[PDB]
Amino acid sequence: LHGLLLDQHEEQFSLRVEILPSYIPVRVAEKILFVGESVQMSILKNQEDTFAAELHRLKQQPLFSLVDFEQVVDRIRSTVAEHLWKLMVEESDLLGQLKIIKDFYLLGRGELFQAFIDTAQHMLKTPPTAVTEHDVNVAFQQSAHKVLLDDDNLLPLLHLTSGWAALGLSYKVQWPLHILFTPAVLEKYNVVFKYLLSVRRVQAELQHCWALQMQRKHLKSNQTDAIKWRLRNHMAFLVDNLQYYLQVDVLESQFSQLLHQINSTRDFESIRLAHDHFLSNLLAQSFILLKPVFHCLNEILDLCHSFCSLVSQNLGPLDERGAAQLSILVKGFSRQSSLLFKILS
Amino acid sequence: NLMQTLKKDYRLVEYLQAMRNFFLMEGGDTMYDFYTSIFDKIREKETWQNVSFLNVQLQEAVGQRYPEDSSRLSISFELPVHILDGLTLSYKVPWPVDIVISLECQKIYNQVFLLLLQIKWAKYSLDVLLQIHRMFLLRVKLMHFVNSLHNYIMTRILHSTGLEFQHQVEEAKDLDQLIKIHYRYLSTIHDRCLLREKVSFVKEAIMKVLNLALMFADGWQAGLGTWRMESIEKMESDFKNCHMFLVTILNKAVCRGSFPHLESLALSLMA
Amino acid sequence: NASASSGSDQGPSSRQHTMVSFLKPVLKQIIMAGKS
Amino acid sequence: REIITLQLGQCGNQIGFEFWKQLCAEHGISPEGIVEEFATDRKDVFFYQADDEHYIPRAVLLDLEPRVIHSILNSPYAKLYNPENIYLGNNWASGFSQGEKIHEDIFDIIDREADGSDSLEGFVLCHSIAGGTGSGLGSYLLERLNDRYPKKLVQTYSVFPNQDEDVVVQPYNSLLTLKRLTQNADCVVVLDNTALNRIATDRLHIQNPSFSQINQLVSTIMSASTTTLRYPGYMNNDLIGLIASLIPTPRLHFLMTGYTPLTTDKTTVLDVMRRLLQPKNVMVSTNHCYIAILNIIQGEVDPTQVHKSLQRIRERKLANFIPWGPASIQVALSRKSPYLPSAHRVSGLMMANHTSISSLFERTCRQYDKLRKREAFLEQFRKEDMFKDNFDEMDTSREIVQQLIDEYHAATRPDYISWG
Repeated sequence: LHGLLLDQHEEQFSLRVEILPSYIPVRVAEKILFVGESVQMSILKNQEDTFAAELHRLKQQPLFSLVDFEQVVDRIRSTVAEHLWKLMVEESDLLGQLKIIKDFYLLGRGELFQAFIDTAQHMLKTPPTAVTEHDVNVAFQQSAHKVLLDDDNLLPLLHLTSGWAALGLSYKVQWPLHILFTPAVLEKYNVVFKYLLSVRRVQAELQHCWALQMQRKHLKSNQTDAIKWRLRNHMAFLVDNLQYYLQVDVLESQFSQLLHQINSTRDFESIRLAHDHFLSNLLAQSFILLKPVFHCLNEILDLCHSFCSLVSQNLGPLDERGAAQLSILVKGFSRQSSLLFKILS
Repeated sequence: NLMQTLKKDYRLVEYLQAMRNFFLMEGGDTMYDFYTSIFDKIREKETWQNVSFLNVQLQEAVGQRYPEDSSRLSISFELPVHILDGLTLSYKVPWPVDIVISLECQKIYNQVFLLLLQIKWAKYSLDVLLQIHRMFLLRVKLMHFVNSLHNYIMTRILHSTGLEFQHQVEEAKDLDQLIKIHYRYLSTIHDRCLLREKVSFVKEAIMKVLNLALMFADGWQAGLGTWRMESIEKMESDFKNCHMFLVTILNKAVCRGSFPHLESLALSLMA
Repeated sequence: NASASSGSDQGPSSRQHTMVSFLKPVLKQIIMAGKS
Repeated sequence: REIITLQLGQCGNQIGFEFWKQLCAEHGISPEGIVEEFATDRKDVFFYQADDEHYIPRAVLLDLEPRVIHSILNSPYAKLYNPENIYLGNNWASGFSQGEKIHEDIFDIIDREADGSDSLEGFVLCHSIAGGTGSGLGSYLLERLNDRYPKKLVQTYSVFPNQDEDVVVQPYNSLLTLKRLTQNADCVVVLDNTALNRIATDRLHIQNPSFSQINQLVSTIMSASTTTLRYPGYMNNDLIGLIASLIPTPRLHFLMTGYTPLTTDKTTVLDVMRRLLQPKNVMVSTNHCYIAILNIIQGEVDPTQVHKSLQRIRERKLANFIPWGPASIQVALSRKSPYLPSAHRVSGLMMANHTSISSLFERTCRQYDKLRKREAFLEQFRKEDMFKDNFDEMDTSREIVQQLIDEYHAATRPDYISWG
């Protein structure tokens, strides 16, 4: 009712099964604990003395009846069991905060995580976190400032533990506010974010590497088949593009079912199952769950990056022994695209 | 009770905004009127430390309704250039507001005030200023540098910082936090101005290239040709190489140090 | 601190001096009303 | 980064006018540019933000020998489009020459909008092929922007004129514009007057006022082609990222159009995407094959059925293509807007790279070749002749566009890894 931790000295915290009286069943004890946990995080205060009143009568009667104890516990459950969900869904804006998570965490926003890379490309070198660490968060908030999107936004913080290899984000969701989001869960969340940023960055590189249309063939015939990279850029583009489509269907479907389950059901413990099944499916279905498929895909990405590196430096169409590098890249890409038929298997 | 008493009865927002404007932080036009008189070379004693004269100039330049509690009377301290330190200005604050305006912090305010009047002195001295044409060129190679330093210190650091301090003390609601925020604001102006931490590494470069300006204007007067100055090449080389040292010192900040504050001015346009 | 209407520097301490339990959360509030 | 639309020529200005009006209605904008009281969208890219919620688009409207731009001015939306960026023949050479003298001031107008913008991605031209004043000037301006902005991109919503073949110099004009476009324009989205007119006869009885009504069709295409950018999504959050799929080789950058509910005035995704592939819904008039296909759908789309729909389309095989490119068709999804009617709740569009458009190019080259042998319309007006005594860029254009035709057919061949 009041939520006091350690009402007594011994003999958050959880059940101490060995000392539970036999006649009180384990199931009602589990019912007690969630009620206790709720108050730390209500209209319980409003009808507080009333519930204390029935508990006082249960004190008053001479002999103990489990049937009556259950009724009081259940009455407090109908007003705490679902009334923690009451405080989360309406007073804590659970549904609203999940939107903020996907928008600013799972690359659910276009502006903030595209203009950010555009105005933060320079952090490509290996950093010791001396300067780049500050500069990246500066770039993030500057990116947000371009078009509105300026309300709260204090909490999101980027951190550097290969300039783009480590950009781990941390959001400050407090334990008294939300027990749903946990350290491991935000960590699992973080693994997903780093992965999805990888694919977004490479496909930004390929759209920029589509510069033959922009300038080289643009007013200038130059040489075709004498000086061309075989336009492999576009098969390479297809592989990463379709992987992104893979991410789009998985994320949108899982998020739709998660927020429709949340709207339907009414017990926070079940809501927690819903969410831990959300993230659990996101991992395996996006393949971030460590696998040979993921290792081959990351090798594709590294071979995808090296091709961007080759075409970047050339400037005017010329083969400064570029054919050797291109031969290695084309052969490796064909070899590894063949490994991508393990999925077809 | 504290904040209202110190804002309606013994006005704290006004005492502090005074401490900023038309006083140590911001010169305004009052401090221009005050400063030009003390710069003037006519009827000037060697160090011009006559306290009655200084105080009289301050009361002439009070230029406000409350023309009180400002002395400019503290004994001047007894120098590659003239480089006259001293001139200390102490402002008398009553008891109900003293708690947040400490006699200790007064020193910090005075320290930045001294730098502000050195930089106004340097720019004004090269203003009071104006082979015979080559001197006219060296004037220009010098004014750009000093004016750019003045631009950074006067606006980028002190004005911008003072604006969030003015705004945030409105939100602040505690006698202790109002002290803490004020101490943060002073510890950040005093650091962003190159006046703590490494001194021989940074500060003396600006001081010596200021001293060269001070000699350059002290060894010249308006309206003749026969200066008979053969040191013009020595001063050219001196300013050039000390400038090289200055810009390289600022560029060393890339590896370590306060990059936001330094890499803003390290783009001094070089040549 | 300089305005030591409450010399808490010489008042509460962990070892040299002592502080009553029940009142621990409300210290600085008591001092602030005091400094007035 | 924000997009600036270089609408030029009478026809181009008409279609840009209607497009910006359509996005006014679609977005929360009133005819005075004011944020609508009744009003979740990325209005950054297309609409500049004033302080008092004047959402003024980054439209650069170019007039030459103005007649319809006065009508554009005396409109309710004149306050909506006020960057104050208007600066005052039927021959391509005449338009090019008239553009050359004023090129600096119109380019300063380009500069200013680039400057007001935080940053700049693309120049979207509501160009008119063989548009008298529109052509020539658009080709010259296309030649300029790219030199001045080598990193930046130019898209062209070219309304290729086919009217069953009045202007007698159409093939010459279109030939020169296609040389400049094939070599100097980055992306091109091709539209056809006969295709849209035939659709007009199909959906409605309108025959005589073809131009006025067909404007609406063009506007719907132009808006839906950008809706994925104008509204947030998980993928294709930038024009450039979208364009990369659609154009697999630089030369072959002309894009075919389509729409499921041509009569847009519930239908599952399986139904809607296939209608695009239907020749009727297509809006354009030896083996032949697509190079790559893309579809954007806006409405109440179930998510789990879209991948199954792609599989189902693979089974029906309604779209036949065996190009050199490996690009497979893809189902992309966008946000249908509120405040406007939701009739045909689900509605989709296709952008594709198809070899058939080589035929339409070859038709105007055929007309040009016949006209060239006759020399019946050399024009030979002193403007034409002093501008072009040699008459040889028409031959240069002929060889360049012939390279384009051969490149299309080589893309049809199995061995585009070699010569195009």
